[PDB]
Amino acid sequence: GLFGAIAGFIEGGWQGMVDGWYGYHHSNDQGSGYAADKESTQKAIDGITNKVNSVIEKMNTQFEAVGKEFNNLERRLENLNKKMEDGFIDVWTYNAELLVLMENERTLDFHDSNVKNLYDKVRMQLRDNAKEIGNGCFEFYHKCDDECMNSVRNGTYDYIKYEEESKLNRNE
Amino acid sequence: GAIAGFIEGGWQGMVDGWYGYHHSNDQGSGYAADKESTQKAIDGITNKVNSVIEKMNTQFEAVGKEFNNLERRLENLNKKMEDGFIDVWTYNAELLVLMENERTLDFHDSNVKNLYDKVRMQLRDNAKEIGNGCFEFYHKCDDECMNSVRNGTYDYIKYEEESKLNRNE
Amino acid sequence: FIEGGWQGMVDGWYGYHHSNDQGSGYAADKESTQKAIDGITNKVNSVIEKMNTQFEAVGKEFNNLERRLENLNKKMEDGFIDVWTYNAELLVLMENERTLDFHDSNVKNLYDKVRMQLRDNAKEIGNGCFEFYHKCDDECMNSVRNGTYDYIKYEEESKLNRNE
Amino acid sequence: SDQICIGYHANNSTEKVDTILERNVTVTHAKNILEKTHNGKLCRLSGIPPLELGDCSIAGWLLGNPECDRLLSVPEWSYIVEKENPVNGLCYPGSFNDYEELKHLLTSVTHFEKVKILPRDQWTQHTTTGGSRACAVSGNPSFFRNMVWLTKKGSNYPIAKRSYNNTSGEQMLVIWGIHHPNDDAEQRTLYQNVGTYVSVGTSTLNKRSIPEIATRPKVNGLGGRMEFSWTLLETWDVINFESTGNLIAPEYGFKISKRGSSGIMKTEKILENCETKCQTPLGAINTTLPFHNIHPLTIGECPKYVKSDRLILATGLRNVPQIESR
Amino acid sequence: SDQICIGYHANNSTEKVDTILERNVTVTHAKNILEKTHNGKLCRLSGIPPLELGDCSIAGWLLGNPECDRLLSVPEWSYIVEKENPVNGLCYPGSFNDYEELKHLLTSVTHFEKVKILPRDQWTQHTTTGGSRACAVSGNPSFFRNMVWLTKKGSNYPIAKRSYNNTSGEQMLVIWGIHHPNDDAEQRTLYQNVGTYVSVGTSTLNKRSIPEIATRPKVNGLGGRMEFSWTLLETWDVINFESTGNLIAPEYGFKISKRGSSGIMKTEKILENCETKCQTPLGAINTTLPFHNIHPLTIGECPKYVKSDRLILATGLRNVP
Amino acid sequence: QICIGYHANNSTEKVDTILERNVTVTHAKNILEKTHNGKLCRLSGIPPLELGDCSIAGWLLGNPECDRLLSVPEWSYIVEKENPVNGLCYPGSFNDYEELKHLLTSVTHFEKVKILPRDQWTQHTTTGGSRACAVSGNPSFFRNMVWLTKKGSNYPIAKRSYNNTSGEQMLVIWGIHHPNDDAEQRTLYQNVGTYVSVGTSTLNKRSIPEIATRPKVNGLGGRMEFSWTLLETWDVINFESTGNLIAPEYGFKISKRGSSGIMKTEKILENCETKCQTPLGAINTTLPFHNIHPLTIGECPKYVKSDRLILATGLRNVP
Ligand SMILES: *[C@@H]1O[C@H](CO)[C@@H](O)[C@H](O)[C@H]1NC(C)=O
Ligand SMILES: *[C@@H]1O[C@H](CO)[C@@H](O)[C@H](O)[C@H]1NC(C)=O
Ligand SMILES: *[C@@H]1O[C@H](CO)[C@@H](O)[C@H](O)[C@H]1NC(C)=O
Ligand SMILES: *[C@@H]1O[C@H](CO)[C@@H](O)[C@H](O)[C@H]1NC(C)=O
Ligand SMILES: *[C@@H]1O[C@H](CO)[C@@H](O)[C@H](O)[C@H]1NC(C)=O
Ligand SMILES: *[C@@H]1O[C@H](CO)[C@@H](O)[C@H](O)[C@H]1NC(C)=O
Ligand SMILES: *[C@@H]1O[C@H](CO)[C@@H](O)[C@H](O)[C@H]1NC(C)=O
Ligand SMILES: *[C@@H]1O[C@H](CO)[C@@H](O)[C@H](O)[C@H]1NC(C)=O
Ligand SMILES: *[C@@H]1O[C@H](CO)[C@@H](O)[C@H](O)[C@H]1NC(C)=O
Ligand SMILES: *[C@@H]1O[C@H](CO)[C@@H](O)[C@H](O)[C@H]1NC(C)=O
Ligand SMILES: *[C@H]1O[C@H](CO)[C@@H](O)[C@H](O)[C@H]1NC(C)=O
Repeated sequence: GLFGAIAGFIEGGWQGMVDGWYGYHHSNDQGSGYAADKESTQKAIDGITNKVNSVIEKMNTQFEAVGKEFNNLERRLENLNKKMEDGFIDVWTYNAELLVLMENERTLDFHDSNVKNLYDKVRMQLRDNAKEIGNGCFEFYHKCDDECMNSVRNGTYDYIKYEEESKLNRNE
Repeated sequence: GAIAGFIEGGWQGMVDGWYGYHHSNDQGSGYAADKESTQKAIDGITNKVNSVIEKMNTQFEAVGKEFNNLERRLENLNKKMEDGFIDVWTYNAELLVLMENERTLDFHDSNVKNLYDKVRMQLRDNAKEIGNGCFEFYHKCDDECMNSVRNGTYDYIKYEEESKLNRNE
Repeated sequence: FIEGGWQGMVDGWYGYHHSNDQGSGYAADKESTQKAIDGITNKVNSVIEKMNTQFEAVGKEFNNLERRLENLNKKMEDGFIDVWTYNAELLVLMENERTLDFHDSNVKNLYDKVRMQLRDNAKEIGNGCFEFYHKCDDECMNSVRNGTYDYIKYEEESKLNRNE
Repeated sequence: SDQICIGYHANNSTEKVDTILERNVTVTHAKNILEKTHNGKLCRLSGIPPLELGDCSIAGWLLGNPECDRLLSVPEWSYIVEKENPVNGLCYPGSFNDYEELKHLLTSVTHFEKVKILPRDQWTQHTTTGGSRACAVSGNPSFFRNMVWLTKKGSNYPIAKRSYNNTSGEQMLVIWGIHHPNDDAEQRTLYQNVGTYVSVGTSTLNKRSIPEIATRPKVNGLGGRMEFSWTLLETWDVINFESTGNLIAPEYGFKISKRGSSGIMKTEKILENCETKCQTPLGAINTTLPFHNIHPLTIGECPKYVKSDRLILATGLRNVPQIESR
Repeated sequence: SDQICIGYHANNSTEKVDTILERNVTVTHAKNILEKTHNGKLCRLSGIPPLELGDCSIAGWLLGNPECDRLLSVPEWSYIVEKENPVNGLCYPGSFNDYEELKHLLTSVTHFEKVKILPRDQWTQHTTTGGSRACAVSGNPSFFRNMVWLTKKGSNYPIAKRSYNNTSGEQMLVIWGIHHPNDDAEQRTLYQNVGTYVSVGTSTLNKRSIPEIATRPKVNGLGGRMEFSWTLLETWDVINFESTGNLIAPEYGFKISKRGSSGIMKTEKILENCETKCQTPLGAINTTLPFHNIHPLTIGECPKYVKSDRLILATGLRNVP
Repeated sequence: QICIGYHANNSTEKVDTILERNVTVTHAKNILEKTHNGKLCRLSGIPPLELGDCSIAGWLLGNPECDRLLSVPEWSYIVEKENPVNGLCYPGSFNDYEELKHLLTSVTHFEKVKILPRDQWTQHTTTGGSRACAVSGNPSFFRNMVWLTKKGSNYPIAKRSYNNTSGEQMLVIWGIHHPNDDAEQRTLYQNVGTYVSVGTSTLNKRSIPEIATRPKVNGLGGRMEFSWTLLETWDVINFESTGNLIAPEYGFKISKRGSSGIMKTEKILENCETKCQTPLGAINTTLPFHNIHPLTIGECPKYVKSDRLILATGLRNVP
């Protein structure tokens, strides 16, 4: 807006990044826009897809036909059978609930760390050439157009190139 | 003098909460909890504990059953069932606890690490990162300023100036 | 750590590679490796300390007039197998996820254990290595490995080399 | 003043999940793994329609209660649908030995062929027309269609003696009964002798029943009782009947004509024109999810029933959007 | 020379937990989730006290064994407490058909009302005073209080024929027996005829028993046996007895007067004045925890029994001074 | 320069995780036992009771074709064929048979005691037998049973008891012969409308022969319905019969107790040892799961329906 770009991983999510799950927002003379990290997003989608299939590759092979019938002289037997059917439902119901609960905890942390990695993947490859703002964004000490923007996104950023004037701008 | 951070160990002297700060200035020294960080955890952990306890439970069930001397297979059947469930519950319980304790302790380690980075990021060049989980200021900071670093309203642009002059020797 | 593993480090699990005038070589962190081996050994024993105490003798026999009873028994034996089989599979799956992350974080810690104790005396390359701004021989190398590194010592000339 | 920023996706998802640490957490995406809906309709399983008994019960059907004449011939079945308390069972009051073991036998069989094994025309020394008002077909005393009530022919009940080699090439259910009269007068009226027996022999079966003549409450306006029994005659095995009175003999057996996977489900729903791999008393389940909470008594390839109201896996990010117009 | 430090809480907690990776790890706080203690006392469940049989057994009680006369009338019950091998069951030796099915029937019922359905005064063609030394009430031959031993009245046992329409408005347990004498002499002494029967009819029940007269070892000093049977007479249904000898007929039925949730637990503990939602043979459990390890054979709303000695969740920090 | 890295090797071994599949790791621990020795073995030192073609009923009745089992030592568990050939040579049934069979999944040794010697039925012929129980061409009968029949036109009441003074609990078996017709019933026992009563302190049976025509099994139409009981120590068992009694000569004192089971297999015993036996072979393992065979006997890992369970112990192998 209307309020000055800048939301990073810290501060929140971006509705404007319809592209993928994790990604970059940029700001230069040419303009501003959102862009997903295809690599980071994919590794996650795969991870999460697998997580979901893991829970769903299960047992399942029936037919089983659960209904059973008993005399009025076989109440202990009926009851036995009832405790069994109940016992299994109790187990499956508890494991399921807790499984879901633990795997949701893990999933969200998984996302938080993927995004943090994307941050450090950049931080490490820029260093003194850029100021770490602290909102999950980097202010450049030099200039960087779309040619250079690709380089920082897909990890081919030339630090030795912009090494020079980054220093001169930094020292005031 | 002082200094134990997250690295190095715990502070008995912080009876206040779970995670927090120790400070050292001209006025003095003291411990102080991060109410925000501690709470988020207490809540998390309380929930963890309730999750494990919201369960099944609704009996009456009355487990004892009785059988003839001509119903030994039936008795035995029933025994294998009661045993089978106990084996399942007992194993799941033990392992559940085991995995959730692993997770809890890591949870605490990362909360404290966050509290560290929450500060580090908001101070930067104004302070020297000692490496024991403490920051030595390159400038000066009294209790007014101490509140600001704790509750995240620290003025970096303020002490920006003399931090530099002290740093360069 | 970034970039990959080292076959040349037959020594332990996590460790250091160094490069100075004397030479180059690999060296494990006995401390970091051990804490892990112990952890992982425990993980494996935790899963294996179980139930187990039979005799149980699972085979049971029934009339042609006790088919419901036979079937009951079959659904029980099947039910338990279904439970154990599912829990086992998922247990293994979750604990492997955890183990690999465990390794990644141990190695990351070893990185930060160094980074924090060196700071301006060294340039963080970004591939998980530190280029020194000063010089460091095997005497000094021990110090950085086992955490007794003298920052206040090499503090001086690190600065002069850094500023151009 | 040039800038790069690293962030994550958000959307207008309203969907909440729980975690071990946190509750009602809004996320961008979620996968429900708990099947909650059914179609409301009673359906065919693996193409086959189920055997739908209406008001009849298995005993009514296999004995050939008159009110069950619509089931004198019925095709292959997926599973059996029975009412919880069917109206037409034993028209003539009695009991059925090992009834539930029989009922369980039909949760694997999926088709009978009813073979006439002991035609009634060949009891030429006995009256076979016996019947009663409890089994009345429009006002007139009748009896179970598949059974024969032997009684004295003009002041004599000679020993009744017939066998049957199961040459049908498949295994065969044979049923029979013994009549337990209400008093000695009735026992003579019908069978002339007193102290009578019904023996049945196969290679493995050996029963011998004596009528228990006792006074007892009128069920369906009758005091007598008929206690039915059954057996599986194996292929090429023979079954012998021998009786000096009180035999309710079969005219038909039931060759177990198709095998497979069925069950009995108790419901008052009528069959409809739909398909499933999983049927429940409330309706059928179309799902790929691992759990359902619809109804424990399923038949077919079903998800694991659980007693849970919600199981939702987070797949997406923690949905924490941008303050618009940002 | 001014400093800020970020750290965590420690205390004098000694409490250890285990994790997948680590063992005996001291933590600042922990929540035990495994209930280990019981009060030691046998208690009332949901306010009601349980039916406490002492040395009697269900068969002793329902037949009305004389040594069980303290149970001729007993109020509503939470659950049933029985000894593992009760002394007073079938005073007159015999058996009880479908006994465990009957016992199981009382793990849902919680009160009887004993209704006099066939008063003995109305067997006016038979002697009803039969009894024996095995059921002796202080030296004198007696018999099961709720049963009647029909025998010949002066050289005759006419057909014994009585019915009973269950008009009690609730479902009713009726029990009866057949006497299996030791030899033909005894069978005549008592019932005149030989080759006798006892038939019992309801709308759904149809039994007919013949006495098996055989020589056999003396149990309680007796060679005869009495085989008892039972049935649930449904409301408004009738039960007919017909016998030409060997009938042990009921005087009473047992209207199932209260329904609900009970069980039978085998223990020698006596009831005491306390309360629970969960009772075990060793004592009762007051707990909110999900697991216990006290005893598998509980009755009530109980945590899941496990075979474990400790389950402790870390809630606190790793306690490291 | 200093660099921080991790171990790699030429490991090929793959594991799966919740997030990832077929991930190569440096080290892994299989926790799923997959192998057995192929051999049928002794459990806790003891060898199992190995019936060959005989069945428990053949053995305890003393079917002639089972004469190799007239005396057999203590046993770990019982090995029986799935459909043993020699059971009831003379066709019939065995009341509460599976309950009896189950009784031998806790007992581990019998001693066969002669409780009612046949020499003492001196008012009856004891030599009765048939071609269904033929020992090389000649009609015989179950070795441990005695077929009482009339001695020259008379079957006086047959009346014998036995106080169990063996000091241990004792299995006693008996039968009632159900002839094919009235002619046979008289040929053998004279009288018609007969009984066999058996009394102990807790047992009270009385059986009448059901004389009916029926299909020939083993070329015979008669049937013999066997029953059994545990005579408790110092208790007495009374037999009384006016015809149709198949009386025991022997009882079976339950001589050793413990832990056995019955496993159905055609494998022969061999000279090896285990704490866990299955129909395919035995299991030597410390792992918690196996997938060999559900029907084990002994202290075994939990059977699972799984093809692989492998815990990663090592690093992600990325060389
Ligand atoms: C932050 O909030 C106020 C600032 O007005 C201060 O009084 C308080 O002590 C601070 N809290 C913490 C935990 O530092
Ligand atoms: C907002 O959500 C609605 C449904 O709740 C959906 O139809 C719509 O596509 C969403 N908006 C955007 C921009 O995706
Ligand atoms: C979460 O939401 C549901 C309804 O959507 C509500 O009933 C429940 O009380 C909430 N739970 C918590 C822990 O706030
Ligand atoms: C029944 O018939 C088959 C051939 O159909 C024959 O082999 C057999 O002898 C007969 N069985 C009996 C028991 O008579
Ligand atoms: C089941 O669901 C699938 C969803 O892909 C649908 O296409 C199919 O028609 C459904 N079957 C029935 C009977 O509704
Ligand atoms: C140890 O801790 C407890 C509080 O949990 C306290 O009561 C006790 O006095 C403490 N002792 C010391 C020396 O701090
Ligand atoms: C844990 O502590 C207990 C003492 O309570 C001891 O018996 C056990 O061996 C300990 N285990 C370890 C790994 O220290
Ligand atoms: C029993 O009594 C009721 C009336 O009190 C009557 O309706 C019913 O017909 C009687 N039942 C029988 C089985 O006679
Ligand atoms: C069995 O033997 C002993 C004699 O040694 C005797 O005391 C006991 O009473 C006998 N029991 C019976 C039932 O005969
Ligand atoms: C199992 O195998 C190991 C050697 O691999 C051996 O030491 C152990 O004694 C074996 N046990 C048996 C019962 O064969
Ligand atoms: C694989 O590692 C082995 C260690 O067993 C080592 O000897 C060898 O160098 C490796 N393979 C190759 C081709 O280097």
